[PDB]
Amino acid sequence: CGLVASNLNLKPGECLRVRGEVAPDAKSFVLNLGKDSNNLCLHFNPRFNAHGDANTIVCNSKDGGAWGTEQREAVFPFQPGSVAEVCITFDQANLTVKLPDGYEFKFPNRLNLEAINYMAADGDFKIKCVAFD
Amino acid sequence: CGLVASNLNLKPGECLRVRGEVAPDAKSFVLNLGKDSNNLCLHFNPRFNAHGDANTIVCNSKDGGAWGTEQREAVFPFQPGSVAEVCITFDQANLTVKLPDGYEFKFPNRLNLEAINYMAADGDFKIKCVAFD
Ligand SMILES: CCCO[C@@H]1O[C@H](CO)[C@@H](O[C@@H]2O[C@H](CO)[C@H](O)[C@H](OCc3cn(Cc4cccc(C#CCN)c4)nn3)[C@H]2O)[C@H](O)[C@H]1NC(C)=O
Ligand SMILES: CCCO[C@@H]1O[C@H](CO)[C@@H](O[C@@H]2O[C@H](CO)[C@H](O)[C@H](OCc3cn(Cc4cccc(C#CCN)c4)nn3)[C@H]2O)[C@H](O)[C@H]1NC(C)=O
Repeated sequence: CGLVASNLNLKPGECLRVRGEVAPDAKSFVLNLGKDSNNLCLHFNPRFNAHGDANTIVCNSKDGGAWGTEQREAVFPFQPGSVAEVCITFDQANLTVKLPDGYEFKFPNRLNLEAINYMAADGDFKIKCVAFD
Repeated sequence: CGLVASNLNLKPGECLRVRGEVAPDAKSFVLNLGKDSNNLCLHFNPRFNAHGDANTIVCNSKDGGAWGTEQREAVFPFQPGSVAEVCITFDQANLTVKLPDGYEFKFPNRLNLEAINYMAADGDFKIKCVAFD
């Protein structure tokens, strides 16, 4: 299990940046953002080869323990064995996820959080740097 | 109150780099490192004006909830209302803390930790970036 951070106090409009190494044999990794492990405004899960999925980003929310409706993106700007940076902001409507290779997408903000206080990383991504603008 | 991180998986010789903002009205800040919140190999407490100390770094350990004996350092390269970087590494014998302006000091590794998994900030220092070398 990877880096867990709490008390982040990330306010709307502020940018969370995470840079890490994707393993040469990576199958998937996860970056969870929210209030705590049961309350995630973003579960961000690039799947290189996991759960039957190939090169697909899976996103979801979790509210009071309950997973929301999953959504898949259609661009996969990650490569095993390379460094990748992810930048996330939010407002009350949406989280904006900025990825490598110019790609950006929005994910609806389905929870009611004043700030993002919790990050957790897991899977085949070694975190090298985290910046809170 | 400040950032709390766990599962850092810092190993001997690896560098933990923490950059942050020293508050304009700064009186004291803390970085705690260790196994968990009850087992600290380093409580790093620059005191601008706090607990009877002026411009003094106080260091301590905490072992199973019990504070150790404080050590007072000889240098103070911090200023209120500035950005500062601290770099920490450790080995079997000591932690090495590198400070602004080319200062450094050693603090004994009293707990004989082989890994640092926990970091917490408090006080008048706002963490802006954390990096792992
Ligand atoms: C048409 C029916 C199909 O329905 C399927 O139903 C599954 C749930 O039963 C979904 O799967 C869940 O989907 C959820 C979001 O919605 C979540 O991703 C969740 O995982 C949580 C989780 C697990 N982990 C641990 C971890 C993770 C990755 C690496 C490692 C490692 C390693 C070595 N270093 C460890 N962290 N978070 C996942 O299991 C499938 O998507 C879904 N497929 C679809 C809908 O087409
Ligand atoms: C004078 C005679 C008596 O002797 C004093 O006795 C005190 C208590 O035992 C020692 O002080 C304790 O020293 C310990 C290390 O040994 C620890 O630093 C501990 O603080 C734990 C702590 C508290 N926080 C929270 C936090 C952090 C920074 C900012 C704020 C704020 C604010 C807005 N008001 C809050 N994080 N860690 C400290 O209280 C003094 O050194 C000592 N002085 C001496 C012996 O000469």
